[PDB]
Amino acid sequence: RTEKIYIYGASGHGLVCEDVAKNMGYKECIFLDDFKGMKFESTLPKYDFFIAIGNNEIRKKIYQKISENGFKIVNLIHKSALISPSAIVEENAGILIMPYVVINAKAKIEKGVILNTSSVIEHECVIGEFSHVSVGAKCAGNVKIGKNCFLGINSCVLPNLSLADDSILGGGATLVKNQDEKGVFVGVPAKRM
Amino acid sequence: ARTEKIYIYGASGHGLVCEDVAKNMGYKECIFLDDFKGMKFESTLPKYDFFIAIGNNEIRKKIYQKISENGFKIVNLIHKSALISPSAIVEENAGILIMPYVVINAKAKIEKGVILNTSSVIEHECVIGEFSHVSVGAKCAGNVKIGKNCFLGINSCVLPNLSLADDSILGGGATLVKNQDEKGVFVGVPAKRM
Amino acid sequence: ARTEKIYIYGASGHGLVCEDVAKNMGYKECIFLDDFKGMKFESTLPKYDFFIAIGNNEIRKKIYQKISENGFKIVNLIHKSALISPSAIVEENAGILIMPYVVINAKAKIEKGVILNTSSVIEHECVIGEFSHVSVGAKCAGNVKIGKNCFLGINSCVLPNLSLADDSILGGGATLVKNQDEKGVFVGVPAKRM
Ligand SMILES: CC(=O)SCCNC(=O)CCNC(=O)[C@@H](O)C(C)(C)COP(=O)(O)OP(=O)(O)OC[C@@H]1O[C@@H](n2cnc3c(N)ncnc32)[C@H](O)[C@@H]1OP(=O)(O)O
Ligand SMILES: CC(=O)SCCNC(=O)CCNC(=O)[C@@H](O)C(C)(C)COP(=O)(O)OP(=O)(O)OC[C@@H]1O[C@@H](n2cnc3c(N)ncnc32)[C@H](O)[C@@H]1OP(=O)(O)O
Ligand SMILES: CC(=O)SCCNC(=O)CCNC(=O)[C@H](O)C(C)(C)COP(=O)(O)OP(=O)(O)OC[C@H]1O[C@@H](n2cnc3c(N)ncnc32)[C@H](O)[C@@H]1OP(=O)(O)O
Repeated sequence: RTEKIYIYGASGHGLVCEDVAKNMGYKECIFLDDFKGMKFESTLPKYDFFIAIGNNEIRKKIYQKISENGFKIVNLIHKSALISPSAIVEENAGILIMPYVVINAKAKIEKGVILNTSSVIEHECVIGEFSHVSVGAKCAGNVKIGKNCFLGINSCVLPNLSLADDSILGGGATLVKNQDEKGVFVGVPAKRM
Repeated sequence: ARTEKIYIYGASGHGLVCEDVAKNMGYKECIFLDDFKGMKFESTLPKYDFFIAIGNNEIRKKIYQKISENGFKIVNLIHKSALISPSAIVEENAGILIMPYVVINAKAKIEKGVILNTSSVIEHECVIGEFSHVSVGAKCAGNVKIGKNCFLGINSCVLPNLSLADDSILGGGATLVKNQDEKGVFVGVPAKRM
Repeated sequence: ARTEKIYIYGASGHGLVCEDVAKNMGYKECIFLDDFKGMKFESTLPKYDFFIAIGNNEIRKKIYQKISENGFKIVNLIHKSALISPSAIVEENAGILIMPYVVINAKAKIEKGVILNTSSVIEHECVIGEFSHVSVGAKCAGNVKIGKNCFLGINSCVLPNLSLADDSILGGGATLVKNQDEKGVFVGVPAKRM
């Protein structure tokens, strides 16, 4: 790791990422935000980089842009996250792992994923690239979450289920059936909106 | 700074868990006070640190007031496993309970007399109003405003940018998806006025 | 005479997570057993500690009985990050699984063969009946009595002072708000008999 880190995103999401970065031992966070702070330039000095954008589509776009412009996009992983030695977390892939997250045996976390505070990824899950597993959201064993999915605060998915790319599981929702097409699912049990 | 002994007002279940937190913090001895079930509070007691171990928000506030008005220091009991952002604000010596594995993120503010129960989460920029109770596993998303004397039940949650009126109850397992500026009892997914 | 090896009965996903707990506790070698050629339980297996990593409550109980009756020790696998009150009672050498970041508060009792899965919470004074399974993130409020062989689904919860009949299922995401002394399957917020 370098001593400094760029945090793209001047917002509460950025601040939380900065806290994780400090936890990992980064000495200084340099914020950039083209809307809300200091504008990025492709001629900035090369330090470790992180994309603290909550929106999955925007995060992917900026990830591609920054990754093209030469920067290494590290993972920010809080020291209190518990990760099985047999779990797979893509290295240097802009993944955020917040405090008290647990990732169990043989689960796979793809690039650009957010695992937010106290979320749980059970054994043998696959969490697709640029997905956001929100605060307290829990995936049971063998759950496959598609690319760019959003699992809302305190939501959950029962074992052996799949959620299609680009889907939203609402805050508090309990998914009890496979979903092979994109949707927005809310309620206990979760149903299409 | 902390005294060797602490008086815990509340000889109950809530009292037992507070005692565990106090021991976690390093207190050597906990002395229970309870006006109905054991040793009585008296204004003449030595000035040891105090805590109000009463779950009921209204009663906790009444007792907090009585104790503080008698010149006793009501400390915070904060489990060592709680993770608190350096930019979060937790009111000092304000009878706040922070249970194990609680997380409080950047710029969140926790006011006097609040309970943050086991494994609750207070996300960035929240304000948790005085004498509120955020129950076990209850989670507030970013920029949530919880009113004074509110009660968020077990495993409940509030979506981002929302406000809950003073003196409201969010039921166990409830998911608040809309602002509520009129107090009430809200239950279900999504949370509806009862 | 160093204790290094453990048999884990159940070569499944549940087996893998049990192995990670055992290795967290400092076991060096995990020997999986299951009903497949070359790895079956046998009466004359060399004696090492056992654990039964079977999620199904009824089968777990049956295998527990068999291994126990062969004079073997069925240990508890308890992750070091679990927080257990000094006044809580967890039955010793009783095949109990306690996963990462579980909290068990003052005076709660955990009976033999129980599973407390990742990030579950057992509040003060609960009684969790033998061979019950409290799933990932499921939370029992204070003084809750869970019957034998119960299953509390992912992110379910039970409100304070409630009792759940032996052999019941609380569905994933369900919030139990009333006593159930007749067994059944209870789903939704609030939980209703299926
Ligand atoms: C910082 C972190 O990472 S943690 C928190 C992160 N964020 C979240 O969890 C937010 C997740 N988003 C949501 O839950 C949802 O509001 C969404 C995406 C399901 C729906 O969004 P929108 O379509 O904008 O819904 P909107 O607020 O306009 O409400 C339409 C409604 O559907 C209902 N509804 C909205 N969200 C939910 C929900 N989570 N559960 C149940 N019902 C819901 C509303 O009650 C309203 O119903 P009505 O027609 O009776 O008025
Ligand atoms: C130690 C800790 O911090 S963790 C645990 C802390 N404590 C809690 O979480 C308890 C929170 N309390 C509750 O959720 C609720 O029972 C309250 C406050 C919303 C309502 O309490 P009461 O008014 O006494 O409700 P009561 O039990 O009489 O039930 C009336 C009911 O509304 C329903 N109901 C009660 N609570 C809920 C709930 N949380 N969600 C959905 N429905 C509910 C009941 O099923 C019954 O409906 P019915 O008319 O169909 O029979
Ligand atoms: C590793 C861990 O320990 S974490 C994961 C642990 N495992 C779990 O949490 C699984 C818990 N199991 C469940 O919740 C269940 O689905 C049960 C036991 C409630 C029901 O199981 P089944 O009877 O097989 O339900 P099935 O999937 O056939 O669905 C029957 C229906 O009830 C509904 N349903 C199923 N589960 C639930 C639930 N948890 N909440 C609300 N409704 C539900 C379905 O939507 C369907 O309704 P429909 O008639 O409109 O189609």
